[PDB]
Amino acid sequence: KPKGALAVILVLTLTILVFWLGVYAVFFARG
Amino acid sequence: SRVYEAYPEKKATLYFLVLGFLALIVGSLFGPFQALNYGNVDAYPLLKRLLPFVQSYYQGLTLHGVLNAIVFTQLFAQAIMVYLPARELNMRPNMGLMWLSWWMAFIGLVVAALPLLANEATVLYTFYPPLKGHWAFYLGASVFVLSTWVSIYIVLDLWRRWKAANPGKVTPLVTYMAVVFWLMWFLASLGLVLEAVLFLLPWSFGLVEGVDPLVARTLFWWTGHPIVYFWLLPAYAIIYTILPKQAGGKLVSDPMARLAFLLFLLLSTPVGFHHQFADPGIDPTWKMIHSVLTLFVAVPSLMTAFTVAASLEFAGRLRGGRGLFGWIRALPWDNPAFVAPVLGLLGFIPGGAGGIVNASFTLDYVVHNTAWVPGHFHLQVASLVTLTAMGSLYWLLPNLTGKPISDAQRRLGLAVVWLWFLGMMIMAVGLHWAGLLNVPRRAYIAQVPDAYPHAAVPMVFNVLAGIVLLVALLLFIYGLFSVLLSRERKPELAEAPLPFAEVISGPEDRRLVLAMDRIGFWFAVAAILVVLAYGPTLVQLFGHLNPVPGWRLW
Amino acid sequence: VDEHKAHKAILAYEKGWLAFSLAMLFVFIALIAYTLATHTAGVIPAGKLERVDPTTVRQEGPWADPAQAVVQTGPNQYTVYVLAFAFGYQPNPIEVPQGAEIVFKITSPDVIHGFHVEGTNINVEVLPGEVSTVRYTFKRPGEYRIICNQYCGLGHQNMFGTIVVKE
Ligand code: HAS
Ligand code: HEM
Ligand SMILES: CCCCCCCC/C=C\CCCCCCCC(=O)OC[C@H](O)CO
Ligand code: CUA
Ligand SMILES: [Cu+2]
Repeated sequence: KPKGALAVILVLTLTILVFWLGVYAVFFARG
Repeated sequence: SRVYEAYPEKKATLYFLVLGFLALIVGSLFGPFQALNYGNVDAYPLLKRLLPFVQSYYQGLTLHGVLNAIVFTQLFAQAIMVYLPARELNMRPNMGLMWLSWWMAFIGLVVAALPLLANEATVLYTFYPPLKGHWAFYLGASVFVLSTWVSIYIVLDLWRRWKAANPGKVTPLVTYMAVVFWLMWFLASLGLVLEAVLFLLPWSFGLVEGVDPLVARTLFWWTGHPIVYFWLLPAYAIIYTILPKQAGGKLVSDPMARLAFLLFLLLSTPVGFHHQFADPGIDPTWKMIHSVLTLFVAVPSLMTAFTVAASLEFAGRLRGGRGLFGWIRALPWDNPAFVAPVLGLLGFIPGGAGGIVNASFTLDYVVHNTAWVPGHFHLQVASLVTLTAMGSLYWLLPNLTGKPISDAQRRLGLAVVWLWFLGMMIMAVGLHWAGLLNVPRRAYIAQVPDAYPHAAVPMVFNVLAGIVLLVALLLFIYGLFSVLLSRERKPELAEAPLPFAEVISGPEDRRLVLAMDRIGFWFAVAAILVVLAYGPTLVQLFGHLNPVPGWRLW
Repeated sequence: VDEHKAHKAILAYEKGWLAFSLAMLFVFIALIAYTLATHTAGVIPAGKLERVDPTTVRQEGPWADPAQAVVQTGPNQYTVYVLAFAFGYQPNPIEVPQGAEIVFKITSPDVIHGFHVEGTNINVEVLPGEVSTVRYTFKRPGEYRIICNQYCGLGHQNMFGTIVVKE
């Protein structure tokens, strides 16, 4: 089972989420 | 040698690559000065002494964007996506068309360059009307880009000849990638060609009095999104079909590689309103539709992340790496051809994350036209695409020249690639963070030193990046000229095969590949999506043209 | 074979990853659709083509007298006619009441400018010959800086304006 590949797509997923939810919050704070 | 008589495509490929790298060097000279500017340090009085033709920050920025993002990227795409499919099929491209394409690119570049250098086209690489450049700029740019239509013909020719000599067989993987790449580029290129031919050329010659800036921008961004996938896909071709062998492994899936490239054919062009979320006169409904389609263009790269990581893990295991992270240590970190694209892929994670924010319609109002955007795109083109190009010098240059890489040149290459990656990562922090503090892009901010006090900490990151990348560029220049001007030659390096990776196959794979090999059908679907995505808005805009006079404000 | 088992195990996980990927993007589309149904969506430019002649906008019409640029158009609504030009904004300052809906109608007599109000989601391109219409309600009184964030020529980095929001 490709544990290593899964670790990479876990790090990608968290990066996308921190970026997207961070700016979603900023959008409401400035709205 | 007798090598260029048997394989004349090697000499033409080299001419593309070297013209590309020379453009990268001259464009990149301005980078560190721009980073020092985003650090509140004005080094332009020093630059003007070195290069007295430089009149302004904005003229340097025009040269930076045009030479790095338009010239170097196109010449690299023309070199890789003609030469690799030629070598996979072991067939000679039409060498008349191949030399013609090079001469077009060379003449267009010289003609565009003259007004840029003389301060007659300080309009930046987007050249948004009604800022009115010299006619030679638009003519040169037009001839430069049209070079690629000859490149499309050359590869459709190679593919046609191959299928004729091999009826019933599926397209080989690299040739498949290049065919869908060049057909996507044909559709993509029409926005800018229509903008140049209908508006910019007649306007700059004095034949029409004005241009409609909203129609001009709409046509520009038809080409302006898919041009960044045009930059990206030659690096993806190398990462899929060559990197796995260099890592000591195999491509884990041919069909998953083909699917990603097919999705780019379908989804790369019909999305350009993600550059126009802040434009008046375009229906929000169409913005929401382009937004949704933009999130779908991310899927092939989400897929690429898994297929490539799985391929590198496989290579790590084969080489005795054990555990969650031992496969990483087992990879050839001593080989600059391996390291460069892998560091590029690491920076592409935050790079892609910023792209998905940018795509999400209302979230774009937070970051639009701030330092965020240059932060995002330096991770994509200035790091992954550029590092993958720099890595190619270690396997591709010997294959074209018979010039070997000494162990010392290898060691220098590792230093260059690490410093380049680290500099881009440091600059990304400074620009993303300055962007969220509302610092604008495209601004000589060092000339208003009191305007952005809240950004003092991110500005330290920009100075540091400025210095690191100045050192990386100087080492890159020393190293490139070392390889080119070295007198030692070994001809049978030039006769060796390219390091194409093997593929793991499955029972599944043949059914999926035949479905994907219906390229006439898939191209038709891609063309209809462009018509549906753009047609209604362009009918509305062309019905209500409001041309306005041109201005020179430099 | 070892390799045959890897192809199978890799594709198995890859199919879950793709399902999770699509699910995530669909959730992002739902969260964007939400923002379009709230007051925060007023910062999206009107999709209407409102054509003007950039050569007469300083001579005739609602942009010709900046001192009469703020107009009550509703019971808690003001319309502001803003000119973005090389290299400034008129009126300067823009004076509006806290808590009212402000309809900004922005045009340029020359080249493309940006209209970015520091501390808000107001971030709109201003094209000559076209009117950019956006809506916003200021919650806090004070001074908000307007930044030109589109390259408009050599004066770009000094092109600033002021909005004053009165209690
Ligand atoms: C090559 C160049 C570029 C690529 C690729 C690119 C990708 C995206 N971009 Fe972008 N971009 C935008 C959205 C996207 C989206 C949704 C993607 C997607 O295609 C991105 C998907 C990518 C991913 C989801 C990342 C996948 C991660 C991978 C593949 C890494 C895996 C790592 C591995 C395998 C390593 C493992 C190894 C070990 C050793 C562990 C938007 C809006 O939607 C704007 C306008 C914003 C504004 O307001 O102006 C924009 C603006 C730009 C501009 C500026 C234009 C200008 O001058 O005004 C440029 C030049 C640019 C370039 C590029 N951009 N972009
Ligand atoms: C030493 C390397 C580099 C450094 C330090 C650097 C730095 C910068 C900075 C700070 C900006 C933003 C300036 C502004 O908005 O006013 C910029 C703009 C840009 N850079 Fe780079 N850069 C480098 C290399 C590259 C490369 C390799 C590419 C593409 C292959 C590239 C493409 C761009 C583009 C397209 C722009 C935007 C131009 C525009 O807004 O009109 N850069 N660069
Ligand atoms: C396997 C489990 C299956 C279950 C799947 C569930 C996933 C749903 C995700 C997101 C919900 C969207 C929430 C929409 C509500 C938005 C509220 C909001 O953001 O409000 C903040 C702001 O203050 C307002 O003005
Ligand atoms: Cu107005 Cu920049
Ligand atoms: Cu785009």
